[PDB]
Amino acid sequence: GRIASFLKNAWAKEPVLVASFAIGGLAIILPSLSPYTNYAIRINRATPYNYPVPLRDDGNMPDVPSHPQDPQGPSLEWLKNL
Amino acid sequence: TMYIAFILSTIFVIGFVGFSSKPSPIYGGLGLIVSGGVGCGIVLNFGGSFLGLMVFLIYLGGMLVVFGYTTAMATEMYPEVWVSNKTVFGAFVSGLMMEFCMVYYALKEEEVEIIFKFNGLGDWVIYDTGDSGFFSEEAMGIAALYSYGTWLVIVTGWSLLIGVVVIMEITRG
Amino acid sequence: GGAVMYPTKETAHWKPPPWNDVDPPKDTLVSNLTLNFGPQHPAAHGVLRLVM
Amino acid sequence: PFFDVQKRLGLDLDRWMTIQSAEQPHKIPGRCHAFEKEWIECAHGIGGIRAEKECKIEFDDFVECLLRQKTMKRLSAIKRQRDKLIKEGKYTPPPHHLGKEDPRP
Amino acid sequence: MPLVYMNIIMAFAIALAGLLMYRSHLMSSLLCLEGMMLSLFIMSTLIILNTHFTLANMMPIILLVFAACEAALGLSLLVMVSNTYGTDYVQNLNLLQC
Amino acid sequence: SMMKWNRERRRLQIEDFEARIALMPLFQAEKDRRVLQMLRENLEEEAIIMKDVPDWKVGESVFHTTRWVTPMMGELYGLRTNEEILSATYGFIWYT
Amino acid sequence: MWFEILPGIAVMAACLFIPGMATAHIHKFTNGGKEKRVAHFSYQWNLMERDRCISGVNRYHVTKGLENID
Amino acid sequence: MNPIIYTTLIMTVMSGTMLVMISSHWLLIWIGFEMNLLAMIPVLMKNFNPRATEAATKYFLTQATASMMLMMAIIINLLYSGQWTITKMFNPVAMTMMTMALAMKLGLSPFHFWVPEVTQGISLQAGLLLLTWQKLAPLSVLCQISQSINPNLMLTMAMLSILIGGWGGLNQTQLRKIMAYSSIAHMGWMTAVLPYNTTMTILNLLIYITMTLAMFMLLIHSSATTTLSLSHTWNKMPVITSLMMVTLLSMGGLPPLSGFMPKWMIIQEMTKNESIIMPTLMAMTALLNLYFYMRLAYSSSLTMFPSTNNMKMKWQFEHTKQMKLLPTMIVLSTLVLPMTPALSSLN
Amino acid sequence: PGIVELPTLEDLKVQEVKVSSSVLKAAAHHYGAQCDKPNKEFMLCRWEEKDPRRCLEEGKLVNQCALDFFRQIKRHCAEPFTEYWTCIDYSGLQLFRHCRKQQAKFDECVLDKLGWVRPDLG
Amino acid sequence: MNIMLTLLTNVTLASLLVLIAFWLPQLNAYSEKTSPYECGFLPFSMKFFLVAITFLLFDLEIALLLPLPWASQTNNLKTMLTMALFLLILLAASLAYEWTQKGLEW
Amino acid sequence: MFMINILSLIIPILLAVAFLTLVERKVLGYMQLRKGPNVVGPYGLLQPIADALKLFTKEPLRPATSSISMFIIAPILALSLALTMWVPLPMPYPLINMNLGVLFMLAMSSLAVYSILWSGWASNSKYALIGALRAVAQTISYEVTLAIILLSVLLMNGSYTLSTLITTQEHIWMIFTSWPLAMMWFISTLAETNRAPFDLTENVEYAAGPFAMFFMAEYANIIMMNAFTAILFLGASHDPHTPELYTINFVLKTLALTITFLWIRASYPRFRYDQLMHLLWKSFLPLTLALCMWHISLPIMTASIPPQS
Repeated sequence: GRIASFLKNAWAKEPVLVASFAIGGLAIILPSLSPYTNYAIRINRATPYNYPVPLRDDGNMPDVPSHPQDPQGPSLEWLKNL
Repeated sequence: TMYIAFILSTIFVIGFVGFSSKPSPIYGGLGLIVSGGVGCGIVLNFGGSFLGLMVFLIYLGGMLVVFGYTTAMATEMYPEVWVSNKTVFGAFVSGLMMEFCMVYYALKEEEVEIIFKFNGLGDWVIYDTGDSGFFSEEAMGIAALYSYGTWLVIVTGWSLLIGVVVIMEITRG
Repeated sequence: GGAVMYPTKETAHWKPPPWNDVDPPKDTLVSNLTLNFGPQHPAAHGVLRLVM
Repeated sequence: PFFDVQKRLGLDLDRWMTIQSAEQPHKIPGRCHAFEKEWIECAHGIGGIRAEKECKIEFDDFVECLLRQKTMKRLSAIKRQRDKLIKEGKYTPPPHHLGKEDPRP
Repeated sequence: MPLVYMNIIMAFAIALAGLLMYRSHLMSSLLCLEGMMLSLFIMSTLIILNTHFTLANMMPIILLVFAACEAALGLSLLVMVSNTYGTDYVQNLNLLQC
Repeated sequence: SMMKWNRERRRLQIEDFEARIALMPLFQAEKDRRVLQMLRENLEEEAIIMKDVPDWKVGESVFHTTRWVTPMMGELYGLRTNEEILSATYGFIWYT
Repeated sequence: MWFEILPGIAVMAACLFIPGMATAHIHKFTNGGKEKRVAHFSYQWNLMERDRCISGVNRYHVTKGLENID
Repeated sequence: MNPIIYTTLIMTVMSGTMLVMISSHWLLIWIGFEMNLLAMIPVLMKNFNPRATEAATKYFLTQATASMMLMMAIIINLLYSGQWTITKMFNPVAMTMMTMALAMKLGLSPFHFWVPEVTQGISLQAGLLLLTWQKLAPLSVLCQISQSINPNLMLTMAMLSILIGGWGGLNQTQLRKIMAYSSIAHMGWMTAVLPYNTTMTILNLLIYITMTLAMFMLLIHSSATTTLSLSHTWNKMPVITSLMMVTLLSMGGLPPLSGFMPKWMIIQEMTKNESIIMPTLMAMTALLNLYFYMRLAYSSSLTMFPSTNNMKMKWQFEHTKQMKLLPTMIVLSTLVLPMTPALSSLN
Repeated sequence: PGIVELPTLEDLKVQEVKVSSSVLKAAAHHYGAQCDKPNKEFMLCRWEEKDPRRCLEEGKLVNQCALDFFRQIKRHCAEPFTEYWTCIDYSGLQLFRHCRKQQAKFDECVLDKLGWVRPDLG
Repeated sequence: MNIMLTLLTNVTLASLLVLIAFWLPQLNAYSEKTSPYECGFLPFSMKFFLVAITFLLFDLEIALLLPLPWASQTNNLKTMLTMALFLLILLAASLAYEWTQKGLEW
Repeated sequence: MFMINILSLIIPILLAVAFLTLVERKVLGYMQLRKGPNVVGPYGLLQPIADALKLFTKEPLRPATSSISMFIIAPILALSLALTMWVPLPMPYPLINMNLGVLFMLAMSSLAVYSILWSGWASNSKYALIGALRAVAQTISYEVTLAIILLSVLLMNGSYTLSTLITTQEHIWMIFTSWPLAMMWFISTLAETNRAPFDLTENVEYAAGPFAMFFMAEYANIIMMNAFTAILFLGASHDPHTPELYTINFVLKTLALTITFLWIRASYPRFRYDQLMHLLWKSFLPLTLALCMWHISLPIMTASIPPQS
């Protein structure tokens, strides 16, 4: 009630500041409440800036992909869909 | 052009002598702008593009411009050059002579030692043979400040804000 | 009482610090500028002198 | 009075930038990463007094990597002797050193 | 050390000498102080770049910021002093003795 | 629109980085061979130049350790022509 | 009327057009009729330096293909 | 100055010192020093006066030069060692430069000149802060680098500090200047044992802090800045000036007061290190400090100077302000000699 | 101290892959896929031995396998490959996007004749 | 060398034009204006300096905000975002302090 | 050939400035129901030449400069910096391609400010210094907002490389994404060049040639800033095979922006120093800070972080 009148008064008198507070406030709240933030992190990690140094196969690494392109290893299909 | 960095460093020293001779503020400020520009050139020659533009944009662009602002509004001085009255002229000449003696003892004698050991070989030798790939080492490391150096960010920001506060409190009369 | 316990000839004339840490205002020169609205100025229309 | 609140609370506030062998962004290696690693590993918990003498070799090589003073001295000596020989006409720089021969890829 | 490092260190020494040997204007002393900050920036930058101290490439920037803060402080003090006395002469600062 | 375009740009960047990665081993092999070749040439000419010099162990390591030390610019292009030195030092920086 | 301004604007337009066209043409003319290569990162320059050696005339514009191999 | 702003500035000074005492990176220590300077200048100029402005300018100039030299030394150590940790410095020239800078921050002679002037210019509260809290960070940095500290240079600076402090104090009449010169001498005493045993320096620092807190608070309570203004105090509040006499005697170091503890332990440690001439000279020169302390005690309480008629009006009114710490500080700064074996806690 | 051990010039002479950067970039994806094993072995060697003087032979195998990779292209997909790299050569940044049509031509032939499948993203 | 060449050419061209505008045009004889600069004798208002110191500090904070474009590529996106927002909030706080208190007088 | 490129960048810009003077005169006149210069040459095409020749023949009066040295350096600095700022601009291919071209531009504008201070101080004129200091104050506020806006818009570019802006705006103009920043940016550019309504009418001591060169530098800065606005927001299609298309479109955009500069000049009354700074400190700056927050958060929250390379 009283706050609502203050906002109307503020926008009537100093609209520039009211917009600035709103845009800044959303620029803080919205990032946390967004699912693409997780994707944005993954994309940054996905980008292969440096060489993927190979590891010596010991015979007990089933998950690690010992091949150019076979099912083992990470997939970038999620990005392709995006 | 193999000794370009050495030439720039000598000019840097010359400008430092120029403004360190404490001339008329206006002439000194220039002695600093020139030296600052040279130093930026040296940093660029070593590959620090971002840091080179840092001093040009902040130190030369803002820090020294606000310094000039003050000298202009509070102007109570008789203009004089570095080669003016002997107090400044002699100091400038003597500084240049000391620098030139260092240069001669540095080039003609390879292992020059005054307080530290110096080698007369061209600075190009110290450069390291390496590849960064699709990277800007300087830029990446400096951008890491927001990721790695959170504590530095906090302290620097608090210092800036308290600096604004302090400036107002001092210049409130 | 005095500037220093053992004063010298030069220090003898020197005055002890003021009771309050307030040193007297010196000169107090006015900084009020006296500008003249020169006639050539457009707003003066060429025929106006405003001592301001 | 180094109140090591960092270690007491297990918080890193500046230890990340203390050494160049620590993790750097994008795993960009330091110029003297190996030498500094060797020096630090040698002088871990043995005490500064013992480290000053026992791990002297590691630190000497590390400083040589950092400043290349002795390497520069050697290269300068080679250059001086080469120039002296050139003045006497007792040496001829090979064509590949003169750039005549094309470099390898 | 390479001759460039020697020149930069000598520049710092020269600026320090000028700062310590005042002449008249306190403004000139502040200029010498800031010059020293510039020289330190150049020195640290070259050292960090050559060592490839990637994580320490932010040190020169922090040095620069704090340098200009302490300068903002110096200038603010200089104008207070000038407004009180009329000039920025170092000789004016004589009320406090010993 | 900028979201979609930027995501596509990121995908293209990943593709380019993969091309770089694929070509990197060949470049590394060439780089190591070239560096070793230059080091050997410098070693031979050093022997020729400073054989007369007393108490000169040609190609003597200045480091105590036997670990491989990446050569400096002087250790590779020290006796090369000035133009080559200028290229290997400032070519990338001055190339704009 | 208002179209009388167009001459001056056109002259200025030609003057401003000269730089970009000149830059593009000079780039292509001095880089073997191709867009001048960029080196924003060391890897790009490393490719240029390798290409210069491969060419054999100390020019990166000339590029050797499969015909050069074997 | 708004009280909230003043509290923020005081906390900023404290945080700078805490950062200096908490960091393990040289850059962060320098940052802490810079924060201290930035938040200290306004506190010094809380009461706007031309003398206050002059004191602030001189303090800023000296501390700025010190910070420049400190950062230069840090950079040189980085160049010759590639290290940022606050440990054994690996370059002698950098060590010397850093020692000079830290001594200038402390006020050790021959970098003592600014201390009396700034102390006289600033207020009693600002003087208290400057002479007690501002001494912590440089001493902490020195303690951390004590191993690398050149004993000869540090000992020379400390001994000169003691001598110059005593001599300057002998000639002063302004209470603040007397306190400043005595502070110089006490800092000399503190730094003398820095190469030998840091815990003794910590002990002397704590005792000095307590004594200076007590003295400054008593001066503030009596609102006196000159010998005569303090002399008038006997008529109004004899208790304050008598306790001042006790604290002054402790500052002189006369047993069995607390002031004997630091000198006693310092002489003990120095003699253990086979140094006999130096501590002997130190005590013999501290006799001068005792002399000017005794002169002040004479004028204050041991003898009674003439008063003024207006004192009668002041008799009626009572001090409203209450410094809670003052009694405990007086007790801890006078009667703690029976408690030396508590030295171990410092270790 | 000791004398630096350096390999003789003769033992570090290898037939070099004398192709341009644009040529390499055009066939980069297929080169990685076909020559994965020799390249990965060499990278592991340099990343474990940490000395170029211990993995010289592995470097030779990478070059030889790279040459064989291009030899197959010349004998099966010469013309489409030339179109691909020439387009990439023109672009200053050697962008793949500007030559997607030519890439499809080279990929199609290489899939049909040599059976090579271009590696996907990531 | 290219950028150095551009700087040299621009500076030399400007200096040459200054030559042909300061010394060449004054060669033409135009009698002599025997007119003395009649001078017969300070607004150091804080209104100007305040605009300058505040600009210096805000420019310093802007310097810390410059590396942001490259900082967006970090994997620790949450931490980088928080620090960037912190620096921006501190800039806004400094502006608010000056605005709320006796500042922005310009 | 590179020197030929430098000349083909410098000379045409100066000629364009010379004809821009005439264009401004005619545009303002026709917006005032007047015919701009129409007697001196066909449609006034010879007017700039006449002005230049008259200026370089007018008796130069000496302004009792306290430091000729400095009084002469100020024009040189202004003109040289104005010429240099054109170098990094991508008309599709830039003359000097810098990874940090944008920061280079900002730094060059920052140095240009000194020309103002040097001119007034060396002028030995109380009114000159006052006016110069007012110019310092005006350019002071623009730089902050300009830098913030430039950073915020480049948060979607991916770097400070000017050439990358073309690729970023390949599909959509940046203005459609950041139009408020575009508004504030244009007004800030007006403030930077002191173009009305940010003039302070009533470096005047400069006589003829010196003045002429300062005028040229200022107008070249006008054209360069409009070009920067064009590249930043009004992206243009570039065909790698035929760059002339991009060159034409870019030139047209820059001309439109300069015409808008003149159009504003003869549309609005001049501000007041207090009003100008109560804009560039209390209206623009808070909004720029808020929009910078938004343009930092948006790419992360929308997974649209542009490629670094």
